[PDB]
Amino acid sequence: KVFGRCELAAAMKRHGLDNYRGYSLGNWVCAAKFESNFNTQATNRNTDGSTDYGILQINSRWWCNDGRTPGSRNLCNIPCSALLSSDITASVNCAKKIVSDGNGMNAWVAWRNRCKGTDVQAWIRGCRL
Ligand SMILES: CC(=O)N[C@@H]1[C@@H](O)[C@H](O)[C@@H](CO)O[C@@H]1O
Ligand SMILES: [Cl-]
Ligand SMILES: [Cl-]
Ligand SMILES: [Cl-]
Ligand SMILES: [Cl-]
Ligand SMILES: [Cl-]
Ligand code: NA
Repeated sequence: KVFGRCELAAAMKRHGLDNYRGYSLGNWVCAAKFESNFNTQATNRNTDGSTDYGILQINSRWWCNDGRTPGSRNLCNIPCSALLSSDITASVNCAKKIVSDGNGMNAWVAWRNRCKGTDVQAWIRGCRL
């Protein structure tokens, strides 16, 4: 599923991301826009053989099991396929564990390089929330 901006903001808010560990909703929407272009079906293979899955491009090296990342962890205790659902619950519940891990949203390279220190509120401007 390809989310609209305001549609994803409302879904993230419903699932408890707005100000989760101090990160305003705009941060999460901005991160999804630059990680996946709001596409729940987004996959990208890393140089190390790990793969990033879903709207927040969560990595099989640490967070989910795809059966093809030797020596990796499954810290969210989910198959990576669950992160590709039209329903964002699995991606949101895993995002909560990641952002609590000590490095906050710096775990999302696109957030660090394209969202961090920007006017992230623009991503939820005009939305019914
Ligand atoms: C929290 C999370 O899994 N972030 C991943 C990161 O590990 C990976 O390196 C990158 C791919 O380049 O996409 C995402 O930002
Ligand atoms: Cl947009
Ligand atoms: Cl915001
Ligand atoms: Cl594996
Ligand atoms: Cl949803
Ligand atoms: Cl933080
Ligand atoms: Na894994």
